[PDB]
Amino acid sequence: TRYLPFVPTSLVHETTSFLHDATKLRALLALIFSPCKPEASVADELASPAARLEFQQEKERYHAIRDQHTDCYRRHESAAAASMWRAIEALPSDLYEEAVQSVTFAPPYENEPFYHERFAFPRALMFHEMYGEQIFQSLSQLERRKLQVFMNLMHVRYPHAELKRDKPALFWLPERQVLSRQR
Amino acid sequence: MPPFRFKAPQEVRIKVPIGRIPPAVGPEIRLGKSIVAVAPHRVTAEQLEDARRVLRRVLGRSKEVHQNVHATYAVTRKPEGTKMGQGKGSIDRFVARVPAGRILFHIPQINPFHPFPEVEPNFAAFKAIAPRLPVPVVFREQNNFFQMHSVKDLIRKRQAEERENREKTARDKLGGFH
Amino acid sequence: VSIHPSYFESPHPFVIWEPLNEAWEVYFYENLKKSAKPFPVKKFGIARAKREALLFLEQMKLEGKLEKPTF
Amino acid sequence: SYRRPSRASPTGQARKPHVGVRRLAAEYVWPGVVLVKQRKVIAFNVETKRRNRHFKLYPGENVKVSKVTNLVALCHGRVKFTHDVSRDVLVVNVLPERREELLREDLWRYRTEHVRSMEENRHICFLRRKAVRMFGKELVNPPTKPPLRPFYFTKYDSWENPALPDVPQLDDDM
Amino acid sequence: SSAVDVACKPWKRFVRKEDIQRAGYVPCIVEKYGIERRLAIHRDTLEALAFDEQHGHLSYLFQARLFRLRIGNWIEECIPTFVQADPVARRLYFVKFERHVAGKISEVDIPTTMVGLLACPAYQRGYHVELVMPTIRCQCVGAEIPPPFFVDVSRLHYSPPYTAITLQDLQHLLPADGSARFHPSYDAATQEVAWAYEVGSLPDAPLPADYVDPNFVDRKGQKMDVCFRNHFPN
Amino acid sequence: LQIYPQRRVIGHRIEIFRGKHRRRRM
Amino acid sequence: PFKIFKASPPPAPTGRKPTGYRGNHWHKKVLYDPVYPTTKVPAALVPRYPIDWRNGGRALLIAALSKLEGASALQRRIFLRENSRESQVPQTPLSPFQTGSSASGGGAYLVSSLGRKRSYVGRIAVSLMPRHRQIADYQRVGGFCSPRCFSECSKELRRCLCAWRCTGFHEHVVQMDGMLGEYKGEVKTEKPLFSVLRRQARRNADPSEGVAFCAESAKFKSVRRAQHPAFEAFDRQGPDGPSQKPAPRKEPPLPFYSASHVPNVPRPPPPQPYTGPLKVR
RNA sequence: AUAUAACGGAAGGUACGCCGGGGAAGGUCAGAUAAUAUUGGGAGUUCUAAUCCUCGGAUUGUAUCACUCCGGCUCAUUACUCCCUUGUUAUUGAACAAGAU
RNA sequence: UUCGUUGACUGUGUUUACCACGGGGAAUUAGAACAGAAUAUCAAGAAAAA
RNA sequence: GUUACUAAACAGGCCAGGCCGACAAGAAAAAAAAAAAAAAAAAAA
Ligand code: FES
Repeated sequence: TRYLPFVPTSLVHETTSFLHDATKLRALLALIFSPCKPEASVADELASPAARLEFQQEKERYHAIRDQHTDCYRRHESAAAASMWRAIEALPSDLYEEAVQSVTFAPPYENEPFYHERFAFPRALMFHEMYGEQIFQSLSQLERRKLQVFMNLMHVRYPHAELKRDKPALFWLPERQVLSRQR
Repeated sequence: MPPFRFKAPQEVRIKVPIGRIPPAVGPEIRLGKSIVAVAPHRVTAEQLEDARRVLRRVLGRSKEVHQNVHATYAVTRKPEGTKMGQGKGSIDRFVARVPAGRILFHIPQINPFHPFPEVEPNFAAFKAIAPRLPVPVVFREQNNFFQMHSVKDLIRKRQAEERENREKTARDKLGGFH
Repeated sequence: VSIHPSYFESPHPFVIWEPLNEAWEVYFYENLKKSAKPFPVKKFGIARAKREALLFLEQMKLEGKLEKPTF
Repeated sequence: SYRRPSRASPTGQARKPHVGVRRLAAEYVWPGVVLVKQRKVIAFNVETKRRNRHFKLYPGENVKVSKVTNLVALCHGRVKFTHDVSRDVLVVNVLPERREELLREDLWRYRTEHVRSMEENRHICFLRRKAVRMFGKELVNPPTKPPLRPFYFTKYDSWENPALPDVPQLDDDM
Repeated sequence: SSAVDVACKPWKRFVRKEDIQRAGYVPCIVEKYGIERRLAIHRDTLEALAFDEQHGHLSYLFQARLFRLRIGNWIEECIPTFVQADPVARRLYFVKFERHVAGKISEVDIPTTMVGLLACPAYQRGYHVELVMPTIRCQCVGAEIPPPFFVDVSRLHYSPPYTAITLQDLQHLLPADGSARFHPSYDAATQEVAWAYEVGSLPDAPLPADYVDPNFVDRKGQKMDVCFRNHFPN
Repeated sequence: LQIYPQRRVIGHRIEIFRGKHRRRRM
Repeated sequence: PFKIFKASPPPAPTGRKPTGYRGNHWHKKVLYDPVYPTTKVPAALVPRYPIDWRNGGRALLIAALSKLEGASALQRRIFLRENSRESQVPQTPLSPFQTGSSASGGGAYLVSSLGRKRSYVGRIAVSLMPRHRQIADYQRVGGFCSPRCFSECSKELRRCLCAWRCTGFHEHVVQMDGMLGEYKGEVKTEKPLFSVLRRQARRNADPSEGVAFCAESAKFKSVRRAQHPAFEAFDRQGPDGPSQKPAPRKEPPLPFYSASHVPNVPRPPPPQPYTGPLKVR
């Protein structure tokens, strides 16, 4: 037979309860639309003239300095791209096909019933893995709370990240059993 | 690429105009023996099947025969219980629209008797089926035997050389000339 | 057909070979504007199209229509 | 039991489409003249059809597209046709000119020609055009009499009646 | 090898194809690598070469020979490239030759010949031996054209499901100077020139997708409109 | 659908003249 | 498991206005054809499932994740992508003012934004992700480092650290990795596109020749055999001459007769443009 | 707003009938079909042609089926070696007799 | 952008493609003018020495 | 200069006569990405 992808409620019980709980839904919505101050009447102000003047000054300074700083990186990147394209053009026609395939290349999938190995990104090369301990030790209290909440919502979104790896067969069911289910 | 037994084209059950039979683009050439239509006509499926059965029976199980054309073109006829003018009639038979010069059947076995040019081809099955086809026919045999490989030419040259030698000896023996 | 490559060489800047239409185009100036008349091979033949283009060039030269308008 | 089609006699379609060009090359036209009649309805297996109706023409210089996709003129001029090799379609253009005698020596300007792009089509229209509006030209035997009368009065009026007086021609440059 | 010298006379300045035909000749046009030259060739002489088999129609050797036509003081070395001949009768209507020049590729379908079928073990055992490819495409650049390729079947034994003689076997027949070769598109190891198999044992295959039903072709050379219907089984 | 003009002739070249068949200017 | 006999998903039903039932609205012409205008499908008639946790709650979770990461990270990623696609050659440094003399712009994004009068509010609106495809794309490449780490971080639980503290030299690392890791070949789609197509690298003319050493002459010589010069030219440059016979049949002659001379359609379609790589000058 | 979708906008019988006007057993065609042979097949102890049945194609032909004002009696005319009668001694699966083509 | 808006306007001018006529109505022009009201979109921003 | 109109037969068949005050008119603007992977939300603006 032929199977179709599916995710049954039992294997994702956590997120369903998370989204069906009223209080958790309210908290998630407040996080999304934070702050929750009113914006309808004319008398609704969440700041003050002086406060937002100081904020504007700081923001302008930050943007000016960031643009002054990153411009050298941008120029270097432009030169590097020029060199890369020049090299690709210099390559012979035999090697052209391989030289344009991007890291994640893989031959097309066959539904049967220069590519030596699959692409795998070393997890030790991820920025947050390389510098996780230093950044964590340098975080603030609010940033730590933010990291905690980000973790918890990531887990809620993906309760089965490891389960899919372990038992991928649980997420594929036949057409004659999948198409016959109401929404 | 290997040998295969291709399935026959199917019968098209779609009403179509009587039309005309277009001419052949050119000569149709196939090695072996061929029975080739000489005038245009439409040959019925029953006629083609009868010819195939007769050819198989005559040639034997060990020999293979290829039916080159197939009856796929529908032809209609009215039932006797219908009045005139009430549309086209129901499909009645299927035909192959054979033009002149189209091969009906052929056997791809090449003649083995290259060194026996006086033994002209065996057209027994073709003769058996020809008087029953609604088309005049011609029997052909092409084996890719070219005159450059003819053995009769060598035979003739040898005979001529032998004759010349014989006359030379006779003249020398009688001794009437230097 | 078989043709020498020198056929497509033009002897004057105002005579051009246009290969999309396979025609000899002759440029000239009329009524303070630039125009081009084509001479097709499909019309005149291989050699005659070029010959007629050259004759038209000479005619325009006599008429004085090869001169650049000035404002 | 034969099902007689609805379009059998006497209830067949009275008026046929008549899809295609309605003005030939070198013909003189003015704004509003329908150069090509076309329809919006399209067949369900067009790419397999062979009749010339199904394959529409394309507007070019001084030509508009109508609601039903008719190609209509937008300026006083003479019709020209072009063949687009890239798209393999026919393109209808109008070279702007004032009314005057159509001479044998000027017929080459309205030949159907092959182009690869609409930019080249515009270039060819400029090159074959007779003159520009801002400079004009010396008209060769231009008409001098009033136009033909309205159709509802007479369908068979006479062109350039010598008995009628000369009237100024002040509409064919627009 | 198979080159033929022939004598021709002019196709004059107001005669037509039909006139030359009724005069007992065949009209021919030699072209490519020079001017287009018209001529007429005695029909008996030309049809002897075209239909050189007593019971056979147009011979594959005709479009593969090197003709050496002689007209006036000129000699045209060419090959027949277009032949209009009667479908039924052994009649030549019109011929178009293309010149052959040493140095430029000529695409010639050189025929194959099996004269030694009586020495074939498979044939003697009662199995069917077939010459699958009447001609082999070749690119010829030499001053001469290769003669027909002799396919030797004296060592062709039968083993199920079939035995085949392929192009790599014949590869040794090409000229030693490299003036001719098989078409590069040919896969010599899998292109089969001859088969030996048993009747009635072949596996079933579907009709090729490139099949065009000859019963639904109009007089213009186009498919009938019914061929595009959704219900057209072929 | 298009009617294609006949090019080769069967007999003599066609010639058109004004009026019905009669004795006329020669 | 990973290997499975996958079923081809049924096509999604594109809606239609309840009109024009007797006409073929699915011609294969390209928007916006002057003579073959395409019928629009109103967004209110496209069939869409009712909103549940599978399509709504997931969007809410991804939106909360984006809120935690900060819309500034998304804005920066979009800006970096847009500037990279347009600054692939050395530019002169650009200041945003005629007299600043000290301030630098930070990319040709400045030139593009000035030329298009792009909406400062519009960039924020885009970064706030009001659309289903935008949220779906953030769920897949939402990571700040995506140009170098692709979708590998799509499920990482410490991913927000990149958004919070990936700046300066680390941003430069991300860009330099992405430039080498990105695709540079021909894109093959039949769907409409309206933006500047991504670059496709030009291909060099000559191929590489294999050479092996020969001690008989103490020199390197080509591996391939000699062949006639005409055959070499045919193999290298192509068929030669303006006309040649078609390719010889590679299959055994069919036993049945078929009208192979007949073209596929009475009126062939127009020629297709060459979408492949161009040559190098 | 309105009915015109018959979309330039719905009772029947007459063999009691009447008036005006106009007329379908042929002539023609040849699908089945008839005659003659012929091809393939099946019968005939054995045997394709003593003889019988059937199929396809061919030529010829119109018994049956698909342009007027039934049957019998009386009188008939013409074609077909045709139902009996002829070819001693065609062929025969012809002893003879009675028969068959 | 998650962007406006209601020209899906009020009138003067008998000229125009098609053509039995009618329904300029398989669905033609800026009749390029004129008298009102409305909606959207401006342009410019040049010059960085030794 | 210039080749285009054109479905007659109780011929071989088609018909749903309808939608929209606007993500359906619509200024400006924007708009659909090879292979593979992740996700199993029918998703370009
Ligand atoms: S988001 Fe992947 S390493 Fe930073």
